[PDB]
Amino acid sequence: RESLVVNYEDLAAREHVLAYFLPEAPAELLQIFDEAALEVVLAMYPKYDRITNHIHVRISHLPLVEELRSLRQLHLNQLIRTSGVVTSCTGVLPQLSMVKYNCNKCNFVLGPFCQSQNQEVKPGSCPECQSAGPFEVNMEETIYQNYQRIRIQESPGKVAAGRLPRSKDAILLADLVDSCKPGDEIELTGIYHNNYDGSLNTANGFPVFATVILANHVAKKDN
DNA sequence: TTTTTTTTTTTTTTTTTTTTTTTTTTTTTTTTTTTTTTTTTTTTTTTTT
Ligand SMILES: [Zn+2]
Repeated sequence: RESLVVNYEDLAAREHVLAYFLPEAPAELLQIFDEAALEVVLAMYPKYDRITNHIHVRISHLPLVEELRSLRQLHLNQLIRTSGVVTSCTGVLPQLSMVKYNCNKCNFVLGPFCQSQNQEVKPGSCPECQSAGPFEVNMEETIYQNYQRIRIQESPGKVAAGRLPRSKDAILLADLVDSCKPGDEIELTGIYHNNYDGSLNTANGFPVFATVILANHVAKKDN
């Protein structure tokens, strides 16, 4: 299952310093948690390392829940809990995860590069023939991960008298995909994320930033 | 006219500079085209007393 759900209540109990740090810097703290859990699991099941070589630490019951309309730039790069209704949901897409390239000048397979969520990986030279020239994804030696983009609006009951429901895009990755269906009311925990390529720099108008939530944890509220 | 020292002076290169020649080289935007909606202007089947 490659997914380890850690409650926040008991993490704030046992180790409150981490629980203070985690909302402020969730990317790094979550990377640390993932690697620590991975090696704990390898200690417990040494054979298990052939399976997925990565443990996803999900975090539950994060105390303070901000609703979709109250999200601000104060919340940028922070772990938030919202709640809403899934309105749209792409199919599971295959996203480059550890991507190998072909130098199509000498056919050398450029070594595995980690694909981050906020920047297109582009190699420099190839290490053999030193061509800056064109590369192509080697799709046989690349590994991918499941990617899904959902849209979540505010619950219509939770919307005030004269006001429209606001919606956000969230990104489900690799173990979270297909956990939501349109019309589901979910509790979404994730990083309120700004900095990938969403900035209206293209003279279309104001220099505003589009925002997404890197989902960390999805709780479906139903039977 | 036999012996003998300066003299080049042609041949090896080497330096060595100055000049001309050689070698190298994808990415990123934009745009047309196609296929869609969508409000509006008709126009073609519906029925009555
Ligand atoms: Zn090459």
